[PDB]
Amino acid sequence: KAKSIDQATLQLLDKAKQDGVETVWDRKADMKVQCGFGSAGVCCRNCSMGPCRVSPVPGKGVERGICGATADVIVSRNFARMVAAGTAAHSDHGRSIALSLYHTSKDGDIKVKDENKLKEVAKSFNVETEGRDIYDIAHDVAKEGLSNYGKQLGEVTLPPSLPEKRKELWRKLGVYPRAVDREIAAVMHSTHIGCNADAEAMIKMSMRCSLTDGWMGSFMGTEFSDIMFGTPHSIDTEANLGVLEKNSVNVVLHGHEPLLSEMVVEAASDPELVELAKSVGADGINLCGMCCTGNEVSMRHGIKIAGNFMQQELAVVTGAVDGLIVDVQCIMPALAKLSKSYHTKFITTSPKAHITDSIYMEFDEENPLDSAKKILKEAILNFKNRDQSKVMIPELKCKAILGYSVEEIINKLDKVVNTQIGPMQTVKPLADVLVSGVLRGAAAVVGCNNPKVVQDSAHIETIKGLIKNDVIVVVTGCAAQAAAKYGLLQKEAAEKYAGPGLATVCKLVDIPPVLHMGSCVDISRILDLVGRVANLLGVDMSDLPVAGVAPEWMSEKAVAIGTYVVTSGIDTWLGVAPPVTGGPEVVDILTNKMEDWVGAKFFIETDPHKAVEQIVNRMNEKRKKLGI
Amino acid sequence: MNLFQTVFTGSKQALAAAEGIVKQAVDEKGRDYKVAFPDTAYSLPVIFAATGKKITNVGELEGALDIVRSLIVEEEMLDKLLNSGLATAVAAEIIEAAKYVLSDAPYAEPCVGFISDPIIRSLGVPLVTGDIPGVAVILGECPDSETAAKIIKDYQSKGLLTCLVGKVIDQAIEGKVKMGLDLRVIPLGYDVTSVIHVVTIAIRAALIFGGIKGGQLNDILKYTAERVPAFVNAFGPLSELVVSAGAGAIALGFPVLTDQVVPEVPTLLLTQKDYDKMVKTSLEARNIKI
Ligand code: SF4
Repeated sequence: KAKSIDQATLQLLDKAKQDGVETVWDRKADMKVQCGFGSAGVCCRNCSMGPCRVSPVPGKGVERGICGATADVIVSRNFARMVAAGTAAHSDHGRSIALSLYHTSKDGDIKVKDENKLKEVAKSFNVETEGRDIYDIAHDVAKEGLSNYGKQLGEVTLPPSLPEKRKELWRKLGVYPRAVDREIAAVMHSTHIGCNADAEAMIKMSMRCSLTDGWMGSFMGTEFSDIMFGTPHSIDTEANLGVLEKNSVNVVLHGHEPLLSEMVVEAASDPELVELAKSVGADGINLCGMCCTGNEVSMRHGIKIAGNFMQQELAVVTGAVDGLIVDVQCIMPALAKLSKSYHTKFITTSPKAHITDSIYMEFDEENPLDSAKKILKEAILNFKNRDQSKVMIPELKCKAILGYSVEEIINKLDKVVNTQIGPMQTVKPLADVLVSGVLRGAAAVVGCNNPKVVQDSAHIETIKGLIKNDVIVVVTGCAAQAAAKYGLLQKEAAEKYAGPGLATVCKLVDIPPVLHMGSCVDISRILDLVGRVANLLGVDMSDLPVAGVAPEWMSEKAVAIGTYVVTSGIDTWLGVAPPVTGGPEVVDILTNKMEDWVGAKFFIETDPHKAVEQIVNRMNEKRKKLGI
Repeated sequence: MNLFQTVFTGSKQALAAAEGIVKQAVDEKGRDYKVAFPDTAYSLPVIFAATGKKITNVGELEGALDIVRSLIVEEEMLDKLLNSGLATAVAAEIIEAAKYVLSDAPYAEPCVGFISDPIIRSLGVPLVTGDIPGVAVILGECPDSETAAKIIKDYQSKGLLTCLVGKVIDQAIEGKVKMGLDLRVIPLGYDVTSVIHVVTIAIRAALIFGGIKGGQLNDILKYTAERVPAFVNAFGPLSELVVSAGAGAIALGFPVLTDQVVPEVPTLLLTQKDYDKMVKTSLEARNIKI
């Protein structure tokens, strides 16, 4: 099987083979046939009476663990713990953002750059704004956001875009969210030996936990990031490994937390550091981003995107990365080993993510700019250790357009609003094209890479099929970066891949057929958008012809995302089977009974063409239900 | 019934009416009997633009229903909707041709029916010059004669060439609107199919001024969209046939504005209840400068 559809990826894999270094593909091959029990989710290790493995085939072999737990119980608890872990990752990201908001000042390193956005958020949090200092407002907003994480009395605060009907449905179902850390703790408590042994209740607890990610953690992280670093607008950038410069210092930012990458971008324009880069013999400083931190700095500043998850190692294989600065999440620990074969400084900066044999330079949030300058100076000084004979940068990079926040999308939609009719600054043009049938629907393509799928193949095939079927596509994360590398994030792509209705819409609104809405936490934006459409049409989000796809997901964060997208009322297709096939009841809940609960359900489909067909059929049947 | 289904239903009704009237023409006059429009050089302009074929006898008119049949594909995609609008336009043209071959004088005053080529050439000079900054296709009935007269005279005072289809003709007559080719208020006919008589004005504008040869349908549609500043104001309740004819106008690149609640399409299908702002809304939608 081919390892990737990306030619630059293939060239660097040949180079890695020539250099005698191992990749994620090599380790996947070394793992060989993976354990069937773990793959089906019928293995349990929740107590030291175990490990227990029960048969993935009902009626045969061992039926219960030592405590008496069935295959359905073991599967449901394993799934719930994946959701809890994903929720924890996203919530910790949002908590760091809220703490940064709490420390903003007029003369400090972290300021308020979008005051209108802050005032609207303050309105959503019942924070007074009129005749008040902007930083007093910011601190009050940060306090309310922080209380969302750990309040023990009262109800949490949810964005106004969330329909009232969806909230009432959640309350009736018993999944209405509480404080984020409280829900994570509840899931961890109920999976403990001898607690919850009922699959339906376990799945409902996991949905409840995932809601605190989708609508509170990721949402607050995104909106506070907009407040502090600016709301994204349409902006040009370049993507894929070709963005590395042979004659410049190459600094690659990998990870998820945006404050460090924002401070590194600011430090790169420091005159002393630019002079130092010149003095070490480089033309300048070339900042490139990877994964979600790359998505953030690219959405807000046009920083070039070096690559997505399964390309991180290959970035080092070029031999041109002088510094690789990482914060947390989706940072392959093998990088530490791999950087030994090159001059690269692999720099960890977060106390949450220590990696053995990496260079640890703790990013100081109290003095973010000075700390970022010190880290960047280490990366620049490493340019003297470059071995130019080992350097091979593929001449493969692609132009991309991104920055499509909800605000930017609304601004673009204002173009097709007749001034004599109005209203302006709404999602009404999008609602109109969806209701009329010019657009069949909207689909979110999100998720990681996975060695189980030819890298980027499923993302590209799913996106092309959807836009060919007049389904407008919004992309986040590594899927968005796969689209960027391929060339879908271009206005020209409208006439090259889109169907007639979507091509007309793209021409009228002057947008690409695929809209890059940011990082994984920025999936909250997608929720926001859908909610607005629903609120404009007076229906629940489960009545709309919308869907989400995770063609190549790998992370627990992806599991939590799919769970809260389904719980919000949006059908979700998974291109990689989650470890639930061992529990028939869990499969039936996720793919059949969920529709009775929340009006949406999971679809497991490993063939992208079949997934596109199923998405189109499901959207059409929801349209016929809605009468459009 | 959504927009696509409404357009498909309208196109099927137009096809049924065309089949009935063609059967009547075949029964009364014979398949060798001549089929023509008064003083034109492009036979039936819509069929000539779509296929290049000139319809000369009744048998060929009966064989032209296959064009309407092949232009109706009931799949909910935008291209099929535009093709279905074009099917309605072809069916309306066939109905008008059958009217002309059945009756010696199908239209009486003030209705003018078909517009001859010399009138098109006369209007071409002020069209490109800018003395005619647009073509207002008014179809249906306004709630009052006063509002219909007000809108029509507002368009007239702005130099636009306004064409009238339906009961709006009677409302304008009650409103003391002075009509004629020099007064730029042209009543086409009381039936919806009479709107084709302004559609052929645009089509022949591509055939005469644009120089596009017959059968180059995409070139004709591009020319009408980028050169002919026409728009539709549909007043009063809209049947499926009216919506299908509006889909044809959209296929020609002409935006359709109405006072009725319809599934809106930005820049193409717009609802404007306020009759005091309909003229400005249409001028903005068609990008017309006075
Ligand atoms: S919780 Fe039950 S099934 Fe799991 S390891 Fe312990 S005894 Fe075995």
